Amino acid sequence: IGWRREGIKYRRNELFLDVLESVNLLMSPQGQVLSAHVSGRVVMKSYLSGMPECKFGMNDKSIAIDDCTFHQCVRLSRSISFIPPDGEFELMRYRTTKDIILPFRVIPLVREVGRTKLEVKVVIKSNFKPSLLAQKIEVRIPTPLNTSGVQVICMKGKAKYKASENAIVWKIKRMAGMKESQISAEIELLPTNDKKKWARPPISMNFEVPFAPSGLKVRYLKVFEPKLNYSDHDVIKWVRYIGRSGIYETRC
Amino acid sequence: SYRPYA
Repeated sequence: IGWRREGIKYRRNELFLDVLESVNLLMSPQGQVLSAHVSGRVVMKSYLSGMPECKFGMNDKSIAIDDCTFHQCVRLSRSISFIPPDGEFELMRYRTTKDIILPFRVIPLVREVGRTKLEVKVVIKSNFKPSLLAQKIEVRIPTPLNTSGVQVICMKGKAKYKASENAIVWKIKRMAGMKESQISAEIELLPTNDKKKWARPPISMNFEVPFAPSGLKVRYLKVFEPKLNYSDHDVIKWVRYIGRSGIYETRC
Repeated sequence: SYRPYA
C-alpha cells in the first residue's frame, strides 16, 4: 500500500466528506429543457488511526448514475470499499442527467416600444426546501449594442448596467427555497442600421446551493480497524454538499 | 457547512 504509511495515530478520529457538483442547463423560452447534466466529485478528509477499512454508501440505484471513475485505493464491487490515504483526496468523479433538481426557474418577458425603448421584466423562482438558503446569486441580462442607457428597479438585491460587457448584472446575497423575485429594466436605444434584427442571447445565472442537484445523498460511511481499539461509533463524521452553477442559460 | 453524520 504505497499511498499510506503504517503507524498513524490520532486522539480525535474524524473525517469530513464534501459532495461537490456543478449543474448545467439550457432551456427554451417556453420552458422546455433542451439539455441538462451534472458533474460531481466526492472529496474525503480523513484523520484516522491505523490502517482502516472504510465502506462508502450512497442512494445509488435513490438516483441514477451514468458513469464514474475512482481512486487507486478503491476495490471494485456493490458498495465502495477502500483503505484511504491520510488527509485530503478524491474518492470519485461522476455524471448524471436523469431526474435533476433545477434550483432556479427564470421567466423573461420582453416588449419593444417603437424603435426607441425595450421593456424587460425577469422573474426568478427558487425551487428547494424553505429551510435552505441559496447564496452568491447573479442574474445576467444582455443588452443590444445600440444601447444608449439603462434604468432598473429591483426590490431585492443590487443591479448595475455594465456598458463594457453589454449586460445588466443583478446580484443577491441570499435567498430561500420556494420564493419569487423580479427585476424591471427600461433600455434606451440609439437608432441603428434598420435591417439589424437583435439576436437576443440567453439570460444566465450564477448561484451556490447546499444540496446536490443530482439527488445524491450519503447513506453510510463505516470505519473498521481490527488491530486497534476504536470502533465505528468512536469516529466523528461530517458531511456537506456544495452545488454550483455551470452553464445555466435560459433563452428569451 | 458540515452537518453531523455521526
